[PDB]
Amino acid sequence: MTEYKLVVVGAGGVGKSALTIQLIQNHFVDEYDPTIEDSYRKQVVIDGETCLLDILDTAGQEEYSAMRDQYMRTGEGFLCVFAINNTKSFEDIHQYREQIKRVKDSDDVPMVLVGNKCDLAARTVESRQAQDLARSYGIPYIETSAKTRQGVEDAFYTLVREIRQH
Ligand SMILES: Nc1nc2c(ncn2[C@@H]2O[C@H](COP(=O)(O)OP(=O)(O)NP(=O)(O)O)[C@@H](O)[C@H]2O)c(=O)[nH]1
Ligand SMILES: [Mg+2]
Repeated sequence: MTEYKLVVVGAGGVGKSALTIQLIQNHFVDEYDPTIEDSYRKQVVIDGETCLLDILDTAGQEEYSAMRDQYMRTGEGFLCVFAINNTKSFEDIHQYREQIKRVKDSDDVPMVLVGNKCDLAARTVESRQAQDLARSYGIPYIETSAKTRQGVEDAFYTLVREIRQH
């Protein structure tokens, strides 16, 4: 069957693993469990198409940047995750996108911009600022909450559709 190699990237603690575990295991993980590098593989039916979602969950730790070129190189599509209550994570989005472009030798790469932790009332990044950034990249912007599940499937499934149209 068709396989989609998805790679979740973003600064430490923005909820990359929480979003990936919500989608696969239907549970909100609220534990301190920094990620090194993990892979999830699950059969799903998306728009009637049988396909394998192969999702690599990456570390936000910079200690692993050699490990980064490698997985970014094999990825078909990317979820760039920042948190709506961490302005630095939003700023560090540029760095991840510009690394992806250089590892993929392409101006355009299937990608979705994800503003996570939207269940929290203490917001420091305005949805409009993120939307404007996404618009300049030419990619869609989706706000998610791993804790309530808002926009989770949407984020992942959309990315798959952007891969389909590439
Ligand atoms: N309120 C709220 N907390 C969230 C949300 N997503 C993740 N968190 C919390 O944020 C913390 C970090 O989540 P985690 O998924 O481990 O982040 P990560 O990006 O995978 N970290 P790392 O880069 O180290 O692997 C956890 O305490 C988790 O419960 C969310 O949507 N809402
Ligand atoms: Mg993690």
